[PDB]
Amino acid sequence: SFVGLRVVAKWSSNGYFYSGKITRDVGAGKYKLLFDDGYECDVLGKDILLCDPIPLDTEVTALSEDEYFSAGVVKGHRKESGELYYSIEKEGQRKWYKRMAVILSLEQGNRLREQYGL
Repeated sequence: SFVGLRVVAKWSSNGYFYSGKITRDVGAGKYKLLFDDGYECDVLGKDILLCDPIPLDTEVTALSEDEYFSAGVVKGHRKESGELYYSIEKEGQRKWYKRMAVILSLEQGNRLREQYGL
């Protein structure tokens, strides 16, 4: 799990897992991360899901204005000019979300913890 890798990690006790990038190995099982929204801090490795992008059938939380909890299943990955978009399916229908808009609730994150642990 070295430097430069895209990851999804939670930086607050009981916070969601957000899209970020491993910025440096701080040692002691901690890495400094630079989240897509600009925020940066050290995060315990055990709270870092090492996957880019989130796997095809993962259940995730897709953000949209005034929408903080709507879940959906990743059904596609599309790369439009250097940017990753997720095709999220919810209730038989799909919508596009920018990588930064897909998040993982604590429960959703755990389902991936085993495989992409670190």
